[PDB]
Amino acid sequence: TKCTLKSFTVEKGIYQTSNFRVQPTESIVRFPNITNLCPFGEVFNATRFASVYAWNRKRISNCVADYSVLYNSASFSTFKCYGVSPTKLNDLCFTNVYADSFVIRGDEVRQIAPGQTGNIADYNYKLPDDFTGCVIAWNSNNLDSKVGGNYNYLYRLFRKSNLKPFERDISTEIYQAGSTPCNGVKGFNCYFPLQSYGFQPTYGVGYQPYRVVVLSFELLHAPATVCGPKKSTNLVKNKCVNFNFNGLTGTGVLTESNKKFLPFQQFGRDIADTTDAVRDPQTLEILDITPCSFGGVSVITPGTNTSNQVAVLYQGVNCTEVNVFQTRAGCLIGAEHVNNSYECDIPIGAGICASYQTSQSIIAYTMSLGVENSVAYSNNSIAIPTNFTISVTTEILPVSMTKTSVDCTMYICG
Amino acid sequence: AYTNSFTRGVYYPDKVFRSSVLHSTQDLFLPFFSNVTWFHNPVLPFNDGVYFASTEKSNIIRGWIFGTTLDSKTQSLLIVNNATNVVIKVCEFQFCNDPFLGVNCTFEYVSFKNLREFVFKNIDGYFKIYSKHTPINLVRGLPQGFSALEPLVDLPIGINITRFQTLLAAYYVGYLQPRTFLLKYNENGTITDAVDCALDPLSE
Amino acid sequence: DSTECSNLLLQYGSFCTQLNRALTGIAVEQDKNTQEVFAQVKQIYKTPPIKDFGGFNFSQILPDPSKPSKRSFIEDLLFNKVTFNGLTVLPPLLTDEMIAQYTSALLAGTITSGWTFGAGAALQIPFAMQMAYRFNGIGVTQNVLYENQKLIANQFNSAIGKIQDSLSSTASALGKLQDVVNQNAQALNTLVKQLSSNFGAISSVLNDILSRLDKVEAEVQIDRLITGRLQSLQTYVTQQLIRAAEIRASANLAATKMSECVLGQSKRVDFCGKGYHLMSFPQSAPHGVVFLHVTYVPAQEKNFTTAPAICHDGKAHFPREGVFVSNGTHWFVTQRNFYEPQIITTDNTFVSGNCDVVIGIVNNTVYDP
Amino acid sequence: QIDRLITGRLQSLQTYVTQQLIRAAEIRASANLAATKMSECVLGQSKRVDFCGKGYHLMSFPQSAPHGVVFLHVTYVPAQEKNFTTAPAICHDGKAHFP
Amino acid sequence: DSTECSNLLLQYGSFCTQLNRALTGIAVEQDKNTQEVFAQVKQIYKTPP
Ligand SMILES: *[C@@H]1O[C@H](CO)[C@@H](O)[C@H](O)[C@H]1NC(C)=O
Ligand SMILES: *[C@@H]1O[C@H](CO)[C@@H](O)[C@H](O)[C@H]1NC(C)=O
Ligand SMILES: *[C@@H]1O[C@H](CO)[C@@H](O)[C@H](O)[C@H]1NC(C)=O
Ligand SMILES: *[C@@H]1O[C@H](CO)[C@@H](O)[C@H](O)[C@H]1NC(C)=O
Ligand SMILES: *[C@@H]1O[C@H](CO)[C@@H](O)[C@H](O)[C@H]1NC(C)=O
Ligand SMILES: *[C@@H]1O[C@H](CO)[C@@H](O)[C@H](O)[C@H]1NC(C)=O
Ligand SMILES: *[C@@H]1O[C@H](CO)[C@@H](O)[C@H](O)[C@H]1NC(C)=O
Ligand SMILES: *[C@@H]1O[C@H](CO)[C@@H](O)[C@H](O)[C@H]1NC(C)=O
Ligand SMILES: *[C@@H]1O[C@H](CO)[C@@H](O)[C@H](O)[C@H]1NC(C)=O
Ligand SMILES: *[C@@H]1O[C@H](CO)[C@@H](O)[C@H](O)[C@H]1NC(C)=O
Ligand SMILES: *[C@@H]1O[C@H](CO)[C@@H](O)[C@H](O)[C@H]1NC(C)=O
Ligand SMILES: *[C@@H]1O[C@H](CO)[C@@H](O)[C@H](O)[C@H]1NC(C)=O
Repeated sequence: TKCTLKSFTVEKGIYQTSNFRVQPTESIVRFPNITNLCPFGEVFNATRFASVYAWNRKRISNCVADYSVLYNSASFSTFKCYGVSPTKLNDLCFTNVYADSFVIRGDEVRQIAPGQTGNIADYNYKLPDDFTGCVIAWNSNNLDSKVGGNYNYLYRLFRKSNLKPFERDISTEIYQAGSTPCNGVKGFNCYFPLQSYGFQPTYGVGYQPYRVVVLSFELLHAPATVCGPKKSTNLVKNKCVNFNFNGLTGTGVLTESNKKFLPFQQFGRDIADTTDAVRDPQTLEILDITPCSFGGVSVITPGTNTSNQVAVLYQGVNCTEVNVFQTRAGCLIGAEHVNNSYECDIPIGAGICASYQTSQSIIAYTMSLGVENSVAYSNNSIAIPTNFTISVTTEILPVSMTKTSVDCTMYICG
Repeated sequence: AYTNSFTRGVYYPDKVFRSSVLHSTQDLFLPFFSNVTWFHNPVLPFNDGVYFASTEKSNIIRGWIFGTTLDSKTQSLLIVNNATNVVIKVCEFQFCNDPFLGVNCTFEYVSFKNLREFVFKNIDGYFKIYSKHTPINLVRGLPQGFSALEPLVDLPIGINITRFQTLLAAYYVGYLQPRTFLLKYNENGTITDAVDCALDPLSE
Repeated sequence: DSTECSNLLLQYGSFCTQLNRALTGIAVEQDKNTQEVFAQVKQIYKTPPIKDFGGFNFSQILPDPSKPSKRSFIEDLLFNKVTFNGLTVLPPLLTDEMIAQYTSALLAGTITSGWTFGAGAALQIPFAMQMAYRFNGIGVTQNVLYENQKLIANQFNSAIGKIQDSLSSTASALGKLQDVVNQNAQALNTLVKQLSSNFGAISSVLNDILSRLDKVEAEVQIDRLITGRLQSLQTYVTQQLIRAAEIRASANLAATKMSECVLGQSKRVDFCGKGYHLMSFPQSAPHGVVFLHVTYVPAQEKNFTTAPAICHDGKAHFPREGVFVSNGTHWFVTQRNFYEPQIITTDNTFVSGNCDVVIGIVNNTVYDP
Repeated sequence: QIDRLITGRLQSLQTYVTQQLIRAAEIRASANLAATKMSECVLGQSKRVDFCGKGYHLMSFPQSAPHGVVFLHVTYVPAQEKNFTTAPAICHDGKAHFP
Repeated sequence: DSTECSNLLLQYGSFCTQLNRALTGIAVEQDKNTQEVFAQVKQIYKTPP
């Protein structure tokens, strides 16, 4: 009160000083429940993979990704992610996602990094200098290697220019290395642009074959058919909470409700656009969202020159939600409820008033309108004054304000 | 040829419950008492958006095509009902200029006394569809009394549209305009009457 | 309740303190207006079981304790015919059950004791004799009441019956009170709907702005919402300060009609309803007061010949309180506001000079009793 | 930076002049009432109930006060009531007399 | 009558409409004032010749 009125001494009255507000007890986050996870794991379990000179863009769309199940896991012979912290990948959204994918030798997996040099990067599949995405690789010497060498896996090494980012070139056509025209056949000055790995089970761990997915991304003007994963939480009723349903955020009290929602209706509004009910996407009940209780805190005080005793009114708040005493003005605290009515000393509302009285304390009471009087009326009785009193009655009326003039230029610009 | 639309062709503009209340809203809607085109197929412009209705239960109206080319030079929106389910695709089809019954690809989706009514619009990379079905007592010409059309799907198709065509007793075609409507909601959360604010001075 | 916004709103200083202080001025004034109209009696007078008022029937305007709260039949008709974003509505100090005790007290004083309860302690007087004084106050001689008391009571009882039929069948008189409810509802609806307006910002929702943008851009985008929403409150508070001055002019008028029409018999022409004022009765209504003004309206005119004075023994006679009239053959003096002819006498009249001076004097015998 | 301060200081000043105009209309309504009490209570004798204080009005005296006026309303208040039987008329030679 | 300006003014919401409504309140009240002063007579009384 003293701070609200900017004074160390406060005279008798009722003063509004701040607002009370019921606090959020927890957060509720009802996305649609976790469904249609992107099929990255189905690609990781595929029976075979592309030769790297002829790598495959396996499409991912219309699904929710999760990279956290990946970056937490030791389940790969190599794992990398780029452009952002792995934690940030689960916030991303794209028109499409891809498993840009191939077989390579183990020593070449480290070439797959943003803008970096290497035979795979510069001639087979190039990352941009600030690439956001992940590289996932696992040993396949049990399937991709063969006795006498498996020659079906090859990488490009010789070309007239290095790849631009995501540039692709599957051509097996002869590399001409001199003046001799090659006529579509191998020979002197006329060499193969590819090198085969020739994979064998006896080769050392860096020359063994590895199956690879590069998680690789595309946002166009078309909608983001892929995003990182939705959260989920439990749900609870008759308590103030922070909440989200889909993307409908708020702070409120969730309650059971009878609003006759049609199947497609997500939420309901009042006359003033106030959203006040929702359909829970994780269990199809209808919840009425009541506001979290708030109201003006008023402090009821005698003159501080007489006592530091005070009482508090929480305007419109039930005492269940804040001596203590409920009134139709709201919950009243620190005042005694007295059944004898009196003239109104300090007003409160809806017939209640308060005062500081006898040892003394604040009391609150229903106010008294005046003394009751049965007038002695009947069809033949009259009363006549036998005397009089002259009375002098003061009445005070204001007539003038203080005459003020302001120089607006000196006030505004000094 | 043309016929009066009366109060037809109003749909839920947002997926929201409203109770015993009037709400004023601006979007593409079929104007009240508009001259809708009447048919017994041609290729038609899409304009801002389409209302379609027919007297049907035989599935001779198999569905529609929407696009720019309507042909295999680029992606084209195909809607077909096979009398078991609806199937929808956006591929570069090269099917007939006038099909009839025997009696790259970037997206795919799977779902007379009767009057069947529908609304279509495309916005920013999503395709919106709304529909309703009702009995009618009248022979031909649309019912004067009100009923609302309910949202089906919000298909993330990415493509734009400029034309459409029907796939083979009457069918009716209307075009939406950017309009303000006052929509009347009943106690049970449903639209039940409306005012087209640009129709006449009383409506205004 | 967004902390990012609240730090910016501190840069505007005292504006929120003076907006709350202005609306607190409005709020106290509504209780003081209600106090000045109804609370004009120091004592809660009440009416005896012997309802014996000369044939007048006040049962439609007095309380009946069988009703929901102590309202009269007509106060129940009046109570039927009138009908959260940091905004709060406060209760009045006096409840409708307390206003109904004051209108009951004012009415019980008025019936049992006339104007006397406004001047001092209530003095009882029989109701037919109070109406005799109120007839005498409009210049009609009091015998014109007593010789017509059953007629006057039946016309009054019939007229109160018509007030019930009127209030049961049309709302249009209460358009004044309904307009005062509608304006406050429309102002609050408009104040709430302005939360949805962009004011040139990227969005109307604070979390939406904060989520999309660099903090320094978001601050510049939020200062638009703060400017628009602060201009929205200053618009509303200015409308309420003007609307409270309009209502206060009507509360001062109602407090004056309480004092002058109910607690008295004010002679101010067409202040307390049309016709000559006899008395009026207050009834409570939602956010207002209703006065049932009871008035004497003259009827059934007759044309008469008339003269300013009459000659006698050369003396010119003038009427002492009445007016001279003739039925065509004989001359009489009547009171002015009701035809009651008397023979002209040396004590119905006074003399001033002789027949020479007055324009239009006439000749007839003044009787000397 | 100055256009932000001009905007704020001007809005501060417009809000003040707006509320001083409304407060001046409130004080004019009070000065019209005071001029009316001067004319009707001091210069006259009012039969308007409660206008010149409680009781039947006799006269009033104006006294000045800073920014206002004070009226000392002198009123007759009736006191010590006896109560009596009464009648509207009295019957003599078969004729009704009224006071 | 600029469209480019009028589309910006809509973003201020009810600030335009409530001023047209306020000045309409002023305007109708002038006829109420003139009625209450002069229309106190129920008939057009006329002096004799
Ligand atoms: C997922 O949500 C749907 C719709 O609310 C519900 O029917 C289903 O039981 C939920 N499934 C699980 C596993 O929580
Ligand atoms: C406080 O109380 C004392 C008691 O003697 C009194 O003299 C004084 O006028 C009061 N008010 C202030 C402002 O001190
Ligand atoms: C306050 O809360 C309690 C909770 O049980 C409820 O019974 C009561 O009706 C509420 N209102 C009042 C005025 O007490
Ligand atoms: C006051 O009155 C209430 C009923 O209105 C009663 O319950 C309560 O016991 C009373 N208290 C005292 C101290 O008389
Ligand atoms: C006078 O009034 C008193 C109080 O009601 C009553 O007791 C008394 O009988 C009355 N006397 C007469 C003569 O009216
Ligand atoms: C009238 O009242 C006064 C006091 O106001 C008293 O002195 C006087 O004696 C009284 N006269 C009668 C006749 O009662
Ligand atoms: C347009 O509408 C009116 C009223 O529905 C109708 O009379 C008229 O024939 C229609 N004209 C055309 C060209 O459709
Ligand atoms: C609203 O819904 C209830 C559900 O029991 C139904 O009985 C009622 O008939 C419906 N109201 C209307 C007007 O259709
Ligand atoms: C009085 O006399 C005139 C004579 O022309 C006549 O018109 C009028 O109807 C008569 N009655 C009244 C009530 O004026
Ligand atoms: C006028 O009045 C007297 C007494 O009432 C009566 O004798 C006379 O006949 C009346 N004249 C007319 C014309 O009515
Ligand atoms: C009364 O009026 C008529 C004209 O209307 C006139 O002739 C007559 O002289 C007037 N009476 C007197 C007393 O002059
Ligand atoms: C009244 O009587 C006198 C004579 O006493 C006469 O001169 C005069 O003309 C008479 N006036 C009228 C209006 O008859």
